[PDB]
Amino acid sequence: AISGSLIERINNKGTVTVGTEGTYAPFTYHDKDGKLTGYDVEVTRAVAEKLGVKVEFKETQWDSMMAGLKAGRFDVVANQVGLTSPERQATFDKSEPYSWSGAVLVAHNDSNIKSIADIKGVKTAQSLTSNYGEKAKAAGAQLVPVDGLAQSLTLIEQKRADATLNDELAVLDYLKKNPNAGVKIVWSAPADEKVGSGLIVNKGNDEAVAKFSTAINELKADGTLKKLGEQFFGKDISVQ
Repeated sequence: AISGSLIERINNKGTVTVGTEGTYAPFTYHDKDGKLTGYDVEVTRAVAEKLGVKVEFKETQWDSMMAGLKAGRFDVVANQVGLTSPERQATFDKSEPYSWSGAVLVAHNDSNIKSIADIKGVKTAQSLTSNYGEKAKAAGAQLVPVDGLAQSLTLIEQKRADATLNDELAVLDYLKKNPNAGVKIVWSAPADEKVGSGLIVNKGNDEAVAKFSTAINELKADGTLKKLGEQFFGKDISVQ
């Protein structure tokens, strides 16, 4: 490509592009002054400094994200992604994880929905191509497409959908901000089966992955991930 390979740009101190939503607190969002921040964004900035590269974030709709990575929209995705499908496993590589977390199911207060087993045939608001959307599909839910978590919760609040799967920490963050929303966590995925999210690249970039993982390991060792997890979640979620 016109850009040179990713490892060339890492080793030669060029520019790396990163896909992220910018609409998913506390991972990747804009603060009250319009600054792009969130755990994944700040981790990525710290990685870029360790590698001596310029970083540019390409804000992207979730349902365009992994397609975008595959089509060259950006070099890397930083957006709470693990290789959670056989397809992702066949197509992409993931750095050392920077965080571990897992899913929960949200329903309206006073719902009869108690489990991922209870969503067959139920209106379940999701981004279609997320791990959550694909799992809702596998569970036999009737999916209602949306642009992510905040809109899915709007639908449940308004009784326009009945459930959603999403990340525990994103849901808890939302409930801190919206403490009488009318929704609740009704089910949790197993705490010992968390997903490790890392920087995602196309296969064929092994050396670049090693550089990302080395940086992430140093940010763990020097306490940066602990600090950033404190800031965004109130706990360090980088170890497992």
